[PDB]
Amino acid sequence: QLSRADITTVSTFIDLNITMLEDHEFVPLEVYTRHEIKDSGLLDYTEVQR
Amino acid sequence: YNPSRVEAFHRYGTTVNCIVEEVDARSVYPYDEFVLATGDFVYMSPFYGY
Ligand SMILES: *[C@@H]1O[C@H](CO)[C@@H](O)[C@H](O)[C@H]1NC(C)=O
Repeated sequence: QLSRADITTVSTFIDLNITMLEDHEFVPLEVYTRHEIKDSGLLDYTEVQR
Repeated sequence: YNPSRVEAFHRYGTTVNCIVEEVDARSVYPYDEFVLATGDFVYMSPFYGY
């Protein structure tokens, strides 16, 4: 009696590798926050009047 | 300061109050002038010098 792995084996199937799409996490990103846009002005009427 | 009370007469009273303050100056490109926290414009480059 001999084991099943003692004889050479050939794959009769046509392998098809399937790599699922990895999960992705999106982080917040802004070129200029609303605070930066407000600060872009040279003068602010609110602060000047205050 | 105001003048003392003298009947049916106009009087002029001068008041001089020296004031010194620390203000945050701001400037934008080409940086040829800058403003102050009080809203006053200064037509001189912040980097002007000899
Ligand atoms: C992936 O597919 C290939 C054939 O494209 C196959 O040879 C391989 O054994 C498969 N599995 C792994 C883990 O690479």
